Amino acid sequence: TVPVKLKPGMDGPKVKQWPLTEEKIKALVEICTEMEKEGKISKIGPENPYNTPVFAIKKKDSTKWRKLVDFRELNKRTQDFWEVQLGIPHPAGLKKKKSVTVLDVGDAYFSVPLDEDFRKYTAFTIPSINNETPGIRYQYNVLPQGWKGSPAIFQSSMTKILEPFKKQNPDIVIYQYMDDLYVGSDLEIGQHRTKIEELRQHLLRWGLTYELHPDKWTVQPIVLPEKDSWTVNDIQKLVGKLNWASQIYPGIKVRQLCKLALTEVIPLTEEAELELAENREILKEPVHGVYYDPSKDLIAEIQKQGQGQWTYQIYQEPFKNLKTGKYARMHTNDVKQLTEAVQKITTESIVIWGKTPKFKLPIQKETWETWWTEYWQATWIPEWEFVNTPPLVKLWYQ
Amino acid sequence: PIETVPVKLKPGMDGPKVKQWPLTEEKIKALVEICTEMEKEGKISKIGPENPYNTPVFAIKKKDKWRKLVDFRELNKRTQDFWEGIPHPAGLKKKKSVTVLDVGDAYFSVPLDEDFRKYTAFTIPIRYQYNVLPQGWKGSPAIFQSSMTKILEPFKKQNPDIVIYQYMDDLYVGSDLEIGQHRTKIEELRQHLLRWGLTTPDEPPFLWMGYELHPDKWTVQPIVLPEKDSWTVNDIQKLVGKLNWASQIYPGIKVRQLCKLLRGTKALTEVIPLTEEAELELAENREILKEPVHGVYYDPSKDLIAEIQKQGQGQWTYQIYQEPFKNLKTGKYARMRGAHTNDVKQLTEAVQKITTESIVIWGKTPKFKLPIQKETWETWWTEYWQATWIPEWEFVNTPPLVKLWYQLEKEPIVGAETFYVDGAANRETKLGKAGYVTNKGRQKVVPLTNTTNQKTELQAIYLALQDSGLEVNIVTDSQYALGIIQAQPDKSESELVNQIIEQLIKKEKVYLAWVPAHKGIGGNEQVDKLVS
Repeated sequence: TVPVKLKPGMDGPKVKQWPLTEEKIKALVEICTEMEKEGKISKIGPENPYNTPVFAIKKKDSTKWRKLVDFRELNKRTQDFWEVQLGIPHPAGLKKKKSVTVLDVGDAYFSVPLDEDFRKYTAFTIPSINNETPGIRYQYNVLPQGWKGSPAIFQSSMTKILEPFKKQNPDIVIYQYMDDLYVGSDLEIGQHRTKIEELRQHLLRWGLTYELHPDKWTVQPIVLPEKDSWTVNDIQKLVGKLNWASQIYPGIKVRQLCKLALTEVIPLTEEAELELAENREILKEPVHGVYYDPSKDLIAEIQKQGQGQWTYQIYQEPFKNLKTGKYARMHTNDVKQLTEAVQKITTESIVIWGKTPKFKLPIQKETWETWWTEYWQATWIPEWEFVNTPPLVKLWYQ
Repeated sequence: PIETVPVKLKPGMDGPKVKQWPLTEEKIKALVEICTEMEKEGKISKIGPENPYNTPVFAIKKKDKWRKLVDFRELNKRTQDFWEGIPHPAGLKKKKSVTVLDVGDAYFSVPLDEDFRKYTAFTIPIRYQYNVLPQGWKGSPAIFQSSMTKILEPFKKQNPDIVIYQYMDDLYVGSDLEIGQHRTKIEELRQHLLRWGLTTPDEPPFLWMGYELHPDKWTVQPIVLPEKDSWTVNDIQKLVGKLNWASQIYPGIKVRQLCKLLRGTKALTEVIPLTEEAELELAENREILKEPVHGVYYDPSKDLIAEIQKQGQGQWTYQIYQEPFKNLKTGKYARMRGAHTNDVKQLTEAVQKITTESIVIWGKTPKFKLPIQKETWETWWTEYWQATWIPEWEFVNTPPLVKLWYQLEKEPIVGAETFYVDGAANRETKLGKAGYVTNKGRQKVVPLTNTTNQKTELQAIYLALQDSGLEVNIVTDSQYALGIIQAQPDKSESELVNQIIEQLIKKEKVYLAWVPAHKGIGGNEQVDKLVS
């Protein structure tokens, strides 16, 4: 074992658990008791005041629940223990692969136990309906899944197992995150899927255990209407949109356009025509003067388009965005759409810059806290803050 | 013979120590009499004089005769934190045989940490020491509950059929077995309880956690307080707890001021003054608290069916049931922001609250019977900017109903007198004026008091809306006014906003658009010179 530490003057997380559904608790009891039967967790009394929430989910179509522990507070508190071990360099080639397959490797941590003095911090309670029984509180004896240090301890151990693989097929890029293994290969999908099987066999041989396509990923530009005969309202709306665009693309001039009924058309003036066309060309080009500063976290802002479509902006500072894209799925449920959208944003973010950004969700916090776990299939959990202001950005983007 | 749960202090603390304000001999005799028998019971031991701490003891009649009490107010400030909802009557399944057993002061049966006993001395102005849980330590309930769980686990294991609850001193045991059988099984339970040193002292009604259990119904024993011109302070520290507990049973209880008046105060010699305002609030709260609740036992084989009704202006109902005319639980909901809202959004928030409460109580989300028409809900959910969901539900027809009063058009209207508005405000003397500019040029600038920028932006729209016909177009340079208006609200603290709402109700085709500020767009230039 190796020591585990906290940022000085930081206490263990004390975050109360939100209520759970009857089937969820019924299955969670089975999972947790089976775990204790195999020595994975040990029950505790009231001397441990810490607690982190739990919720059992279903990752895939397989009919078997699996539990998640929101270690957002524990990861934040134990952020210092990451600085002792940095994964340098992060693979920049995954961004270019033709196929990246995500293989769950959470089960690896079950064999490497934790440093004892930190066991107390990983505690959770599986609450009972109507608060009849007080609630069985356990502690993690083996390493957690979502804990920041969970792969940090296993990094050296695992990379030993990967040594043959990186030895014999360099073009594969294998990169890991809190629970997941991303394997990339810019090959034909036929043999990409072939080496996926061999990697699975290699992993299980030494005791461990939609498709994702970065190349097809594209940056959606912003377009401007060009109706054959616009009317006075159209120019007003177009100007109102464009003057916002200067905060992104500085090379924008509209002084001709604003040169000025709204039942009729107003034919555009020629100098306005040329200037506007020049601006249209400028807008339809790759964003400029933007890069990544790894010293600051990343912000993901989602805005709803209200017809079974969504748009998002991924930025590190305001008015300067790294990745822009839309999420669409054609009358269905609504919370499911954000949850799928949040998951797809975070998968892309993990691939491209290797960390989950902070979300600014378009939903009341009360609403999210009830039905976010119903439709989440992912081991990780991103930090989110809630937005209660409708801007013009939603109309601006699409 | 029962394992002691380890307990430690909060870090960087070496208390407690408070000089007990010396008592008098008549009561001291009572303290001695209690102490001798308490010791011979192996409960409290006369420590060695090397222990340096002390805490006060008072004598209470236990009625409104010199019952022992030790004030652990300063002791609680150093204890390590421990894990600390309430079981609602609505969540008790039917059980044809029911009994409620009370533990005979079981806190005097679960040992306290022998290593922590140094911090709970007991002087009679003869230092003593607790070895079992204190009778008033806020840390005691947690360890008591834990010990009860650990001792009950085997008996529960060997009997899966029975269901056993325990909150403070009651052991709600229920089973479907016959009474002739159930008494024998409960006798087994009592003997097993005695095995671990617990003592059990020694009927259509049953009093369980303050809920009166009945053959097919449940109710709350009416909860009332002692009344006096001035109340004993320590009892006030009790009555706050009783009111707190009643808050879960019956809403509309706030004692925050009463709690502050206690918390600031730390003495008993002076007769503690009580405010008239908070006292009257307590009295009026109690008057409302005179209401007998009801309900019936939940049967999981039948689905919950809730229903919300719109009383008026931010008052709703929370009727929950599984059969007609048998309320499982009834509640009411009111506005939370109190500033800007709309009825459909209020309905969504009410559904959210009901779902949260239902998952808490029974665990399965219900089938709401909302009143709103489906077309209206679909339109609002497809057009509103944020994300909202309602679980499976059906409309129910009632004379009052919820609808969006008005809509803001999505296409500027042919012939409609497009009306331009603008607004600005100053700071030294609130010298900002408002008005509107129109296609034909009609306008009016009427001086305004308490001129505020957001206020002015609002005022610009209303000035034009008052002198506008049916079909209107309004171009505003405020994103804020547009945002407030286009949220389709129905209640706001502003009679200005409400006046706009009542005005816009009359209009038939109203269309709003926005412009950038401090730019020449061929409109407001007529009164661009308004302020500068």
